[PDB]
Amino acid sequence: STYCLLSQLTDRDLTELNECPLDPGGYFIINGSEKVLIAQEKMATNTV
DNA sequence: TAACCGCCAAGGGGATTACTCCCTAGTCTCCAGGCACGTGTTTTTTTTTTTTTTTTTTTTTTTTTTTTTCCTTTTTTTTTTTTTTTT
Repeated sequence: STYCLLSQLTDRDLTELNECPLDPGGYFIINGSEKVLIAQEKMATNTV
């Protein structure tokens, strides 16, 4: 994301920190567990 | 302008007297509708059982198998020990 430490880093900088340059991210780390948030369908509010 | 009065003339019908007659007053005598008493059969009221729809409750949702993850309380009041200040 923008506010994380892996923001706009190069492949060499990600590799030196033992991170995958091909990793897209998109997940939280909660207690060492990778958690992903699923988008939920809902009705369109304020619609007749 | 004809009401009213005076004068005169004419006639029409209610009052009067008598005769008649006939319809009702009165009195028996028989009998029958008018009336006093009893009651009814429809009319209203009340129960009674059902009917019919609405509402609520309750129970249900194919089976078997294999991996992770999180949690398996928590704040809030009461108690009890400790520390500091004062005479």
